[PDB]
Amino acid sequence: ALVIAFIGKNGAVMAGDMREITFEGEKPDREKLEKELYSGSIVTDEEMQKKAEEFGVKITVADCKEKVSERNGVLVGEVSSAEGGVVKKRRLYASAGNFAIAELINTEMTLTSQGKGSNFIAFGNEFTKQVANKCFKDNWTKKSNLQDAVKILILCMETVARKTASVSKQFMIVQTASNADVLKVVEKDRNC
Amino acid sequence: ALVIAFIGKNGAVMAGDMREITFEGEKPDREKLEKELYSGSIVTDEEMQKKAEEFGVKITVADCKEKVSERNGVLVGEVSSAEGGVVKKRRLYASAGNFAIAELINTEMTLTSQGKGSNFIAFGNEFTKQVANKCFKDNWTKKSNLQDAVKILILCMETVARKTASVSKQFMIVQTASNADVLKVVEKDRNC
Repeated sequence: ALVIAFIGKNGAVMAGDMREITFEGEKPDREKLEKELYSGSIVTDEEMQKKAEEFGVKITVADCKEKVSERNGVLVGEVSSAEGGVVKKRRLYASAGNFAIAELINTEMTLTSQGKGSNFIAFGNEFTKQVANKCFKDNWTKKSNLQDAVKILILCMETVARKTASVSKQFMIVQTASNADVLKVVEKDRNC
Repeated sequence: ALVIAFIGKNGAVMAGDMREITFEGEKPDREKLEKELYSGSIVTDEEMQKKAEEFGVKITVADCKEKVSERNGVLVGEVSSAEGGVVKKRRLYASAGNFAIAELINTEMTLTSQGKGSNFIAFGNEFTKQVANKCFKDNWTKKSNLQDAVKILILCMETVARKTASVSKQFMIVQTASNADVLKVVEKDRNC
């Protein structure tokens, strides 16, 4: 689906949809259907289920996976793009000026990026990630601090609330005052 | 593994170990090994791994699954006794005087018990559940309110901290003042 964060001197903003989707049926079919939703081709949920009995899939939903959490002045988000055997997670930590992104298999944690400074990020299905990328330039100028960007995230969250079905229509957003050096959280998660 | 709660007029106490265990290898073997740990036959973790290369299993661990949580004056605990395809959860809600236990498959939530009044409960592997049952009578008299029982849980938590390896040596305990009518939490989880 999608979740997004922004990092700067003032603060950090992380917004995430709460939708998780369960796929049951011919696994070759599942990757045949999965294509179409990821590619972004439908939005209405009635136009979602339509196709499903065309291909053979039963698809339980609940728009309340808590895709971001606020552990201690750092905001954590995470996409469970599971696909089959077990677990395929993919998580971020952010604060004011500090930021990193990690890829999880099951228990195992693998990093992919870090550092300090200023950034805008998202994770998703290919399409959802693209639509956030549209909107962030849309409404973003360096002539903002946090405060505008916080609204930006909502429009973008609406924008793909609007134009898609892989993303829970309810969504949750959290903020930090703190330049917490997010680096530690990852080591604690690894000992865990 | 194990987690335990006590319910009375004053309050509720829920204590849970944080250990989750990952099983990799010949699935027929896994149920062959799983027997022995559940039955309770080992405690030291070096005497844990020993047997594993005897049978062919790689077993990643982390003693920090958050087996209980405090959502709003009600304490929730949950054993993920997964065994294979997907998810086999099993959860409780408790407060001061009110209590219920639900069985989860994946998304789906099934109840098994409810009501109001006074109780002592646990979930686990067969052995761990038994050892808590020992200890609760050990140190329990109706001539207690909460306050003793809160310590009881620790000894029992130590007692199977002690005498077993399926249970994380670190553990977490939470308490409520409130006779919150735990009933609505199950319905909220179902809409979710």
